[PDB]
Amino acid sequence: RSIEGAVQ
Amino acid sequence: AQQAVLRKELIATSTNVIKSEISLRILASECHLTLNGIVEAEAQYKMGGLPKSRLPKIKHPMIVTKWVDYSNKHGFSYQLSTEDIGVLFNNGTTVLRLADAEEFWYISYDDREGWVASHYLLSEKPRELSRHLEVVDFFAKYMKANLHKDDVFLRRYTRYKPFVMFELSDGTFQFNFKDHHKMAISDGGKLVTYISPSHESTTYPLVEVLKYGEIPGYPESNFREKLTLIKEGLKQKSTIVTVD
Repeated sequence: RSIEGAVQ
Repeated sequence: AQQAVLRKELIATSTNVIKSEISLRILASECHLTLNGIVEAEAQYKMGGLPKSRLPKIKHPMIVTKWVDYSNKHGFSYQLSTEDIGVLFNNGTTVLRLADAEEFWYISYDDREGWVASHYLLSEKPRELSRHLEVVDFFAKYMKANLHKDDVFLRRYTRYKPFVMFELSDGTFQFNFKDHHKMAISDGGKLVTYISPSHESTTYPLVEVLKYGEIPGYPESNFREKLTLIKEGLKQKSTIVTVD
């Protein structure tokens, strides 16, 4: 569910 | 000897501005990839023997459905192929509304790691963010007019005259051209998703389209031209390693 294409 | 010349330079305007160089460095190194993935495909058509044997993957990438620009009262805004709504504020920060809309990501940009996000709920939303959602709340009303996996957002855009370029977080590039022919590059410059003015999406391996000499089905596309516009499109965007 984390968003691909950037860092958390 | 063919008497022809290079196309005029690609002048841009109203790109979203960003300070985090490293973020630019990623985009620059990412643009070059999908570009090298295309040069590698053009080489498959030119002298590739049995170029269509080992099948290439097939999957419909994400894309932008309806989009708008704004200068003062609000920022640039857009909507994706998941009924998701994004708002690239004038400062550079983004707020993204998910498909099921219980929640929303808030994205910033930092020089060290690049783009960075944080999960919140509309119900457990904070104070300082609420005023940013007032802005989103309006785009929601506007966009509403209309005449899982790892999520995705818009990193950078660039308004050229002949078209408008979208660089996505999943490594997918999109282009809305002048004559309303809309296309997209995904999977690292290997797949082609042409969406005609008639909003119909169909994906194709690039080596399959090259042999054809045009877009499949649609002859009024003038494909061989647009491809060239993509190339120099990425070429210019890949040289931007800094702010100056």
